[PDB]
Amino acid sequence: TRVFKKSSPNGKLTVYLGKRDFVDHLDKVDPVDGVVLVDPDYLKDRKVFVTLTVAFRYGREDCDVLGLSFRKDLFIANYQAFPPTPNPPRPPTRLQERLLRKLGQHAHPFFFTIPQNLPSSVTLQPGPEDTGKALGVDFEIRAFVAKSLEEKSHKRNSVRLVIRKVQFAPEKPGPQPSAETTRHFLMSDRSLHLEASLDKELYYHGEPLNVNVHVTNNSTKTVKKIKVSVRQYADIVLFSTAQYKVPVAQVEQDDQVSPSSTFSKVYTITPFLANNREKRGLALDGKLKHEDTNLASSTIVKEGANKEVLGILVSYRVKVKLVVSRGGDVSVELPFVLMHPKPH
Amino acid sequence: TRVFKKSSPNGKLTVYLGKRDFVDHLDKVDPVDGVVLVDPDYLKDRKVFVTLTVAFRYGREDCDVLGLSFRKDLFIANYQAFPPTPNPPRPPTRLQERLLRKLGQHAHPFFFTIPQNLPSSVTLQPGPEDTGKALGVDFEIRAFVAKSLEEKSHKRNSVRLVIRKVQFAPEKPGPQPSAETTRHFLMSDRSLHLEASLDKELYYHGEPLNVNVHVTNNSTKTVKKIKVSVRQYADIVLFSTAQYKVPVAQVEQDDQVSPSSTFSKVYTITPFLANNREKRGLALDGKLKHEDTNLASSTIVKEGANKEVLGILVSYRVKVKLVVSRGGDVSVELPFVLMHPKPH
Amino acid sequence: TRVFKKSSPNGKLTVYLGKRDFVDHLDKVDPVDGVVLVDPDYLKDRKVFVTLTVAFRYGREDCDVLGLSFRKDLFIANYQAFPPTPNPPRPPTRLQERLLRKLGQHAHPFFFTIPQNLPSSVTLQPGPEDTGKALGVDFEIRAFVAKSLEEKSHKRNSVRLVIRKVQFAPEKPGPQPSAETTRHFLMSDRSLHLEASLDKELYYHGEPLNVNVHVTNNSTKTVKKIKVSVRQYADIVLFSTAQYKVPVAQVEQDDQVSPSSTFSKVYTITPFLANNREKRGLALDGKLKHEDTNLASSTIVKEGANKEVLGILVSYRVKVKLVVSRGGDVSVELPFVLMHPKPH
Amino acid sequence: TTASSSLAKD
Amino acid sequence: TTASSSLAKD
Amino acid sequence: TTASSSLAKD
Repeated sequence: TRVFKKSSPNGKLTVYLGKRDFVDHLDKVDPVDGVVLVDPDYLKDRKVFVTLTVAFRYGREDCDVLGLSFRKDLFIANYQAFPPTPNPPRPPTRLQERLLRKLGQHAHPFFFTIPQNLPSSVTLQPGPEDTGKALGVDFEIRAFVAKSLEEKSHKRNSVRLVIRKVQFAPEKPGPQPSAETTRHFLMSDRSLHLEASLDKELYYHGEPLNVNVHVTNNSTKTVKKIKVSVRQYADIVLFSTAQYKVPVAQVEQDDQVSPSSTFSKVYTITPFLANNREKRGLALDGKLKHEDTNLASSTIVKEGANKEVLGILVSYRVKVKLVVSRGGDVSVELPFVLMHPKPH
Repeated sequence: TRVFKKSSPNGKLTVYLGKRDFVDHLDKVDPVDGVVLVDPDYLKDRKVFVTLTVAFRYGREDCDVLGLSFRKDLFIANYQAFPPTPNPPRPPTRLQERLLRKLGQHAHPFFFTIPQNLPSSVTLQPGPEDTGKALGVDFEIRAFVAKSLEEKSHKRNSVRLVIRKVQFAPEKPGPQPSAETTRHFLMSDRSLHLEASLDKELYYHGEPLNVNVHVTNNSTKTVKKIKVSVRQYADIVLFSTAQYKVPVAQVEQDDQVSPSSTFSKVYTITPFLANNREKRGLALDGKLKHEDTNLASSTIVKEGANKEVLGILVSYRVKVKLVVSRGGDVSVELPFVLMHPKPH
Repeated sequence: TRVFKKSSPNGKLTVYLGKRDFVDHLDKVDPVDGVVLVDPDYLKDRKVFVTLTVAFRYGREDCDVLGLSFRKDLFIANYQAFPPTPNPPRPPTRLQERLLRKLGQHAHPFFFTIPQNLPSSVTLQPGPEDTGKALGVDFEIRAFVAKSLEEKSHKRNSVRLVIRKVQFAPEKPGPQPSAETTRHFLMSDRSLHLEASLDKELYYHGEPLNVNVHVTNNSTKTVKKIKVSVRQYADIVLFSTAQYKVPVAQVEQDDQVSPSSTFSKVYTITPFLANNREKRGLALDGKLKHEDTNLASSTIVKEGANKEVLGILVSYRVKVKLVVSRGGDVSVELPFVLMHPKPH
Repeated sequence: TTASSSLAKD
Repeated sequence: TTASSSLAKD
Repeated sequence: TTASSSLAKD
């Protein structure tokens, strides 16, 4: 096949990376593996290092004149590419071996293990009112050559490359998502019983969702309107828990449920970005440079609950609100995931 | 008497709490004591726990679509309600025993001690420009049933209840609050001497304050206006010292103090909320759900100064400003407390 | 010569400092040496202490009614002036000896060392839209008399004085700052080569800078405009790396560089404050009380890179932007320092 | 909701 | 810029 | 206020 490449501005330093996207299987993530090309006499005294830094970057990098990133370093690791280190961990891999065969002796292997307790590539949508790019957790691989780790950064030395960490749907479907609500009155024995059920717990982007809602209005009040919407929750954790919730798609129908009556229906609602181009705070899946994408892919948590809260977490929920006459408004909420299938 | 109660939505879990308002005696605080009602077969392998979490919560909890709380946790504790643990601390209390007698075997005692180095229930006033509730330290007791402490939260399992921690006036009045100011001039031997004295150092809400102000203007400059106001200082500490000072009640009089003359008077000023409904950043005493209240009760510090700064600290001060002609403006500042008396 | 002095409002406590400004030689900073005058009969039971607190202070101190300073304490040191302590560090100094001879027995010397890993006096410019002073790292010496270190602060006891820490230019000029850029095109073998060179790497405030720019447009595209500006970068660190960049002086010329031609010129640009009175976020050198000053003096870093990021870091750069017709815009960036010479 | 119950006088 | 090279088939 | 004093020449 092919291999992506990036070279230093000087042209003496070049790094070859096996893949641009990385995937996790909920127990082991595919290791980040690459090789670096360098001609020794250019440095002749220095050493070569590669860094995988994950940052809570804000704004952009195109020399924009504005308050730039709060550059919190979530997790940083180091590896001495040159001079050569012990063989681990553990071999040069098949791609590494093939690149060494292709190039020869001027390549140097480096290896990396992404801990399972790290976030997923997410990017907040930049608001039109502000300028430039917006904040969002992102990965980065930076290869630099220097005598010391703390030696000053040089543009000709350091080479910058961007990677993404995304998840793929498990093949095992989960339990049926459903809920119920029985709302009585303040004193009278009449009540209001409603039912909500879903087609599935997993969906693909653009694929419509048919919510199965049923109402048993064996009561005295009248239902004025039914509100159907899907809510997005973005758990942000830098050093304190935060939660910026925002709706993405809402559909309404002027249907009236009379007292002492039953009413059930199915509604079609689709989460899509075309109608929410301006809403600041919406979460989008990680971009490469600036290209568009879908909505933020729902991030499933591992079985062992631990914490995993070291970045941006996103989840989706659907709520149906029943507008009951002269008070007594009640709504039903329900969770579900929404993210890509397994490619080939 | 009676006992306040809260039950889980499922109806299988119910918690009885002895009191809703907790008070401190400046050396120890009345312990948090309650019982929990649950039928064993509902869980049949799980465990029951209760939590007292104090959080620097922002916003509200009625599913508002806005940037929600910076949910910094100030202090959190845990206790195994069920299965039963060792008897401490130390026995079941008289209220605990009474609830066990009333209910029987399905009640479980849980105990708690509030450390003396904790804040008091305070809530900032939400500004009309923003939406929903505003930030403010608050207490919360949450009883949940689950197999593990880190097991995922469930609405049917967890039950939420709100408590408040407020202070009451010591019966010993303090020293008389008074101050003085002698202001000379740039070169002349003439000066300006003023006196300020107060009725007391402790007052009750709504009770007017009579400031005793006296001026000795044995000089040549003219006093144009006298400004009298009461200032509020709110020390906010999350990880950095800050304070949002803001006046609450100001009274003015177009009185002229002639040169080579003396002038004294008594002014009446009252701190009240009716005229400051809109000022964002005003500090109000802790609310139960959303009900109104008085201004924030002044929080007296312990005799041991230690640090005691792990939340919101509120204090009151009164300043009288003398507008002297062509410069030389001087003001006098003085502290005092303002909070409820000891009930019965 | 003379000695600056500050006295307590009561008039019983007075502190003498040998100097108001302090300078560093990149390896040892001149120690802060001072003496304090006090009559023991005033206290007769207490102890005298002096504090050098460096804070990330915001706002002002003239009792302004607004959200006051984030009072992050960057570094605090303590010393017991009275009762007398062991002789170090190490003796009383020549200035301290002279003050003791002048005064006698009622004076007490205190000594201090400023660690080399500390910031320089910087102050952000307050924007007209906001009110009062703005944030900025600042030093402060506070002498107070009390029985205990944690004893409550008293205005009559504590005396407040402000000092500054500024840097002076090394006598050894650095390397010539220069840069180059060869910009090819998408497919054509024609390219664009430009050169930039500087008079020096060190300059004095107000002194004009003559940039030597040369262009080799051996291509067919057209150069529309040449943009020349000087950019300021303010590395701000409290607990997270951030960078508020902002231009200060820009000069433009409607010069057209024809295709298949070469063009060089010399431009004069001057960084000055007169035309940027309103730009919020500009960095100014540390003020005494509120007096004006020049632009923020560039802070040279020490040879051992370590971290040094415990405050406000300021640097200057110049960029020249070439507006080439039909895309392909390219700019050249270059660093330089700008700060005062060595006085006498 | 928050309510009350009984309690007996011992 | 980000580009690609060759790579072989083993 | 901030002021000066005397000091002698040794």
